[PDB]
Amino acid sequence: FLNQNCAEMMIKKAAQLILGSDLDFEYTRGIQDIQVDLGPAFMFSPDEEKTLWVSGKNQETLEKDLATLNKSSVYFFRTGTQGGAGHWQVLYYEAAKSGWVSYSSQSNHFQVTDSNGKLTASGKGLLVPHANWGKENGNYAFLLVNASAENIIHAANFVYILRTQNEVAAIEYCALNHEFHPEIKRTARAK
Amino acid sequence: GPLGSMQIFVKTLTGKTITLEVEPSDTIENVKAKIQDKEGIPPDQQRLIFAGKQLEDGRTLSDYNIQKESTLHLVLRLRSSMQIFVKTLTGKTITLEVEPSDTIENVKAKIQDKEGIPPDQQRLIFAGKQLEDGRTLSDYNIQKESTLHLVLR
Ligand SMILES: [Mg+2]
Ligand SMILES: [Mg+2]
Repeated sequence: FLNQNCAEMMIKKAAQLILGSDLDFEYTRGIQDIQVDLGPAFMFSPDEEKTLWVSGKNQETLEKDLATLNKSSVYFFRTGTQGGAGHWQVLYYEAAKSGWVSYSSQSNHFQVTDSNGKLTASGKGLLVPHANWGKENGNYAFLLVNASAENIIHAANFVYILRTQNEVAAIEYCALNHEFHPEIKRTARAK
Repeated sequence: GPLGSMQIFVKTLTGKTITLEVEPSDTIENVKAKIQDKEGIPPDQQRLIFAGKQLEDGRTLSDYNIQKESTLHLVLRLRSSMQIFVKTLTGKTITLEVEPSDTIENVKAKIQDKEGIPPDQQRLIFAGKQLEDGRTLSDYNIQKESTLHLVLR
């Protein structure tokens, strides 16, 4: 029952950190238990909330991009190549560990940086030293999407409708709606 | 023809806006065909979204009231991706972004990107078995967060 719930777990994490809200996606038997690419959920986002980094060839230029980030902000963060396989994860600063964390699922997450803003062994994993970075097809890049209230809601609705219906219906739902789908139960929590 | 052309804007998932020369007479498939030349994507993988809805290939821009300087959204048909991990005998873990349909060759290519090790020198092992270059990840039931092992040759 929900093997491929990475999208829900990431979205719940962002909602906890930003909205002070736990989300429960109330599904029935017969859903699409598949990996969900969140990309289309962010098509309506303002341009200032989507940014492409091209710094992952070298440790120091990535550390620098990371050190620019505001430590109270949360991002949906896509790694991979422009034409190809992309992976979404949540990027947040966990004050308890004093570093940026990448959270893809309950079973796949790592600390990106140490207390002094330098990459950990796992953070060095993000680097792709022997291929080119940029905006052209086949280049490596990072895409940062602000996990604003609006982007969290779009991601939540997109996943919910994708799983219960299909991708086309989810795109159309996200175009018409800006509030959490009624079947996504929220419960307030402290932040 | 003598009416000239007009400019519309195709916005993408990265934030970029791409510009096309079109006429109101044009179909949606024509527009995808133009997008093919300008950024390198076949029509079949692309969806054009405007005023909420996905646009059908046989209708015209004018039918959709797609006017001078309007903005379409280009969104790609969704591919399955996952992360996998490659352990080396040094104990380092390499994290790859892959698809289930990726060949073992494609995977060694992604390993090269990270490590600079040419595919020729790589042997990959999953569940105690050597992986063959022409098979796919799904052939070996390699799934999300699976851990492979890299040995040099
Ligand atoms: Mg309202
Ligand atoms: Mg390469």
